[PDB]
Amino acid sequence: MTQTPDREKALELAVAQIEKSYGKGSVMRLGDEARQPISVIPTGSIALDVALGIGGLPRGRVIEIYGPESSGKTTVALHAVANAQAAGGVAAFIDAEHALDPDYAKKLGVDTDSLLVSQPDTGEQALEIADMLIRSGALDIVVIDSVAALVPRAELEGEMHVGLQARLMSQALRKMTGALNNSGTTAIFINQLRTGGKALKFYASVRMDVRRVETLKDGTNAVGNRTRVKVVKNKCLAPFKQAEFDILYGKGISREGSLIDMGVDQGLIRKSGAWFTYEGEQLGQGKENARNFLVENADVADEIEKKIKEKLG
Ligand SMILES: Nc1ncnc2c1ncn2[C@@H]1O[C@H](COP(=O)(O)OP(=O)(O)O)[C@@H](O)[C@H]1O
Repeated sequence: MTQTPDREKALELAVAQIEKSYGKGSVMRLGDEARQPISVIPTGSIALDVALGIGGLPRGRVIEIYGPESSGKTTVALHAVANAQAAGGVAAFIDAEHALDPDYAKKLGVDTDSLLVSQPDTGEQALEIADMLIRSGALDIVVIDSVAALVPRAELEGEMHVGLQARLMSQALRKMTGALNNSGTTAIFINQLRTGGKALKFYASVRMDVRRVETLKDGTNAVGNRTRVKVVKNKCLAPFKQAEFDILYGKGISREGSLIDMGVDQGLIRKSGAWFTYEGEQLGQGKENARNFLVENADVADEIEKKIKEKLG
């Protein structure tokens, strides 16, 4: 039947009720841009920050970073940690893999000395400790390394059953979800591929798919490798956005390198072939020089960063 005006009316009302009883973010249009809160934890790559839509990681909720080994999950999470602290925030790290390397964490900008770390005996304990730290309203971010490592007690006592982690995670997340929103702490769950992921998948508000694309070099061996993140689930902004960035060996995420890609992909930075220029002056010849350039001249590096945030949000 013929209709159009009164139609978009009924739809506008529909969406309203939806969000009125299931939360603002229940339904969305990939095209929308709406929402932009006060607090956000920058990830260390503006490319990933815009892919998130709100300029960083959500607050007061659960986030899931999954992907194979050596993809970039830990790096990305450690940067989120460094930032949280730099804004006068306190971070906790529930380790069940015993793989954390403080030196690297330091080169990323993590205040290790202040870093609350814990290594529980069982899965319950981990989550139980995590919940407790959260309810203190003192934690800003708490990152749990490996969902696949949180083995339940029973299995660890030889008194082994079916899907104990599943039941384990589910009960946990039920309680942790609320306690997080009431506090404002964002919890990061690292998930190594190849678990009790079933629940995490639904409880999570943001889900990032992290994979390594190609191990970049510079005519030399290899200063790192290019990483791609896909936000497969984002209850705070239109989903299915992706982002790529370089992670240098022993260095972490290259902010500058990201400022240059977003730099061209937005007009602010020009490329007269091999040559990267900005507002009349030349940054360098070849991305690596431009990178080395921006890392030296902090001043200009921040000028370019601002112009993108104002250009988008
Ligand atoms: N101690 C370290 N020294 C140097 N590079 C590291 C170190 N830890 C991590 N990395 C870098 O991070 C990449 C991915 O590993 P990591 O950050 O631990 O994430 P994940 O293993 O969860 O994908 C590595 O290939 C490497 O480039």
